[PDB]
Amino acid sequence: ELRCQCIKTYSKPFHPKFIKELRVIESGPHCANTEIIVKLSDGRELCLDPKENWVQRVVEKFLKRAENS
Repeated sequence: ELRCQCIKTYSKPFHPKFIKELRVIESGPHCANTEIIVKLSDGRELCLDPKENWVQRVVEKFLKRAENS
């Protein structure tokens, strides 16, 4: 069981295209709260907090449209 990889998420907002890899983690017994995860192209790793409207909007601005997943 892998608990939330980020005890403290990103509260400050930031532009999404900088993120080179935006992958979110689902919730379960390991962690009831959902946790987002991104990897800035500069070589940084910051988990986002879905409590804000910018983190959920940033995820849609990056994962917008539906392809096949």
